[PDB]
Parts: sequence; structure tokens; C-alpha cells
Amino acid sequence: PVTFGKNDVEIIARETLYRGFFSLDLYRFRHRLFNGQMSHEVRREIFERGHAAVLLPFDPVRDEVVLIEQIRIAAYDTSETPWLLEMVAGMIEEGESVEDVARREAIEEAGLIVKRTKPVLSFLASPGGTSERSSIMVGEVDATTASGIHGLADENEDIRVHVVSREQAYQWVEEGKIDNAASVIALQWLQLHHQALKNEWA
Amino acid sequence: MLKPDNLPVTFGKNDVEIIARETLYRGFFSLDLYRFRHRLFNGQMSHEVRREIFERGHAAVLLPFDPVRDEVVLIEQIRIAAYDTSETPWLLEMVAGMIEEGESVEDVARREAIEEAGLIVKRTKPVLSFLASPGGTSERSSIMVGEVDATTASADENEDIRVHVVSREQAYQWVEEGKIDNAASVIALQWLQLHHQALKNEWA
Ligand SMILES: [Gd+3]
Ligand SMILES: [Gd+3]
Repeated sequence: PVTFGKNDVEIIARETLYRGFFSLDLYRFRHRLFNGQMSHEVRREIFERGHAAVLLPFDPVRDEVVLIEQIRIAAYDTSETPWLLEMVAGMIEEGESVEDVARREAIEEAGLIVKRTKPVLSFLASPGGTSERSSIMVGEVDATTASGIHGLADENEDIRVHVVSREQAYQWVEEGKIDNAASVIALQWLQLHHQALKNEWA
Repeated sequence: MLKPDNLPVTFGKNDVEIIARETLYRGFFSLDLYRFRHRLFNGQMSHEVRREIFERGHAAVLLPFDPVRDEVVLIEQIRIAAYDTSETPWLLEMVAGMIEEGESVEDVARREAIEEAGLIVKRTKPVLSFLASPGGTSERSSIMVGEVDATTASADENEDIRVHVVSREQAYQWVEEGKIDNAASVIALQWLQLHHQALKNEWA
């Protein structure tokens, strides 16, 4: 399929336009046109904010899924509410594995202890404006042991756990009641592979 | 009075308030800074919270699908941002384009289908709209499946965009193996692998 590779691109230079907690970078480069020639200097503004580790909490026996609720203001302007139904996830720091970063966040965010995890898919949220990459992973868990609201909240990441059936969470995806990238993919992947997974596990 | 809309979530837009939006940087793509407060699940009010948001505009995505031949039309194209975490910045994607004032999702989809793939979309169908990374971007992409005729595959941006026609099954397998890892394509192709027989019957 794809022809060209990293030797077909010459990155002239990069710059940081802004730098707070997250940075916005500038990539200047030239590449192979599909007709064989190189292109002029091309410019692209790239949002650089690290890579993500995701984790789909799935209870094989009960055939349920554990969802995480929280606010995401970014969603405000194009959704009925900034509060979203999500998967477990954290930003991958220094030299951490996605597996660990994912199991570590399953305790913190949903108070669950993942037992047996399996990789799903690794995607780019939007190659057109951000270098961010997400690795999903499916994780076996007992829905029954989820935690609840925190009396003394984490205003940074204030979370409310939601436990629903596998089949339902999926309809919410099809219904548009679950529209963040990580969730839709993971849940879509589950709908296509659940029967095989319930048998492999349990 | 009129009853409140339903929410599969606990709080609505009325439970948070956006104090302001300072601006960190501005290009054709801006980086804004939201300052806001909101209810916590413990029933209390949060102190002021600041968050950097990549304002990137919103897109229109189209999945070129040939029911009768059961093929899909892909677009190959470079996306520098994948350089650092991919073996190649050249990705296989769907027909997409930015939606701007006075334009409907279906319009951009139909327009971009001709200038990127040189295909003429017949019947279209709303599949699903998703948020890329609500934790740092406001971006939103709406998807549609476009009834196409793979033989008609062509194309304007040809030196900047190469079109590939493959069968549904081969495309999906490339998502499974990771040869297709961009959100728009992954979400689209999975949806299709779950509905094709019904879509083929519908457009039959
Ligand atoms: Gd955390
Ligand atoms: Gd265009």
C-alpha cells in the first residue's frame, strides 16, 4: 500500500510557538510528491501534548463494561454537555509502559484492580494537528468492586464510575451518547470481538 | 414548563460556568486557555480551573463504500505529526475536509470526494460524529458512508494525494494489524465491518 517513508521527508526544522503545560510546535519540511518530485517548504502547526494509554474495563462473567464520567470543557462548544462517558486513561510519563500506565489509572480512576490485560489498538487522534497517540488495551475486571464519588474531590480529575452492560454501552456509541475517540474505538472493538474474548477469558 | 433534555451523564452545561478564555497563541490554528468552575460529584463547587485548548476547527469525514463490489476507496497522504510515533508519516485515510460557515457536513463530504478521490458520491448516510481528544482539543469530526462505484476511482490533488481501492475485508484487516491507525479511518472501518450486510441490503 503506502510507498514513501522517512527518507522521503526532510524536516528542515521545528520550533515551539507556545509552551505552558502543553506545547504547540511548528514543523517545517519538504517531501516526495506522488509524482516523484519534492515539495516546497511546507509548514504545519502541531499540538504536542504527549501520548496516551487507555484501558477498556471489561467484566467477562457479567458481560458488563465500567465507564468513567468527568468533565472536558473542550467538548463544550459542540456537545450538549462537557461531561463525558470515557474509558480509563492517563498520560504516559517518562519510561512507563502503556500496560502499567493503564493498570495504574484503573485503580486511581475507577478503583478497580485489573487482572489480565490484552492489547487492542493504537491510534492517532488526529494526524492533521496533533502528534498524540493512544494505545487502548482491554482489561479484565470485577464490575462489582468499582469505587464511588470522593468526598474530598480531585478537582483536576474528578470522576464518577458508571457500570452498564456491554450491549448497552455499545448502543450508546451507535446512538451518539458516547463520542470521544478512545471510547468509540475500544467499544467498537469489543462489539466485534467480545464472544471470542469471553471464551478466551473465564 | 418544557422538561429538561436527557443526559446519559450526571451534569449539564448549567453546572459549569466559563469565566473567560485568555489566548495563549494564535495562528491558523489557535491555542486558547479556558478558565472555569463546575460542580463536583460531591455536590460542591470547584475552585477555578485553567486548561489549554487546541482550537482546530471541525471536520467532515466520508467513507467511500461500494456495496455491490464490497470495496472501499482509500486516500494515501502525509501527516507529519505521525512522524515521531509511526514508521511513516504517510497514512491511509478517509475523505475529509474542514467545515466552515454556511457549509453542511454532507456538502464538504461530497465536495472533498471529488477533489481528493475523484469519485462521485451517490447516496450518503450519517454514520457517527466523534470528538478527537476532548482533553486538549475541541476538534469534532462527523462521519458518513458514501455510496460509491470503485471502478470510478481516479484527480486534482493526485500529486499530493494517492487513491487506493481495496476490498472491505482487506481494509479491516489493515486496521486489525495497524496499517490503518488514524482515528477517522479506524472508527469508520469498524463501524462498516459491523453494518455492511445491512448497508448492502439498504442500498441494494
Ligand atoms: Gd490520572
Ligand atoms: Gd479540500
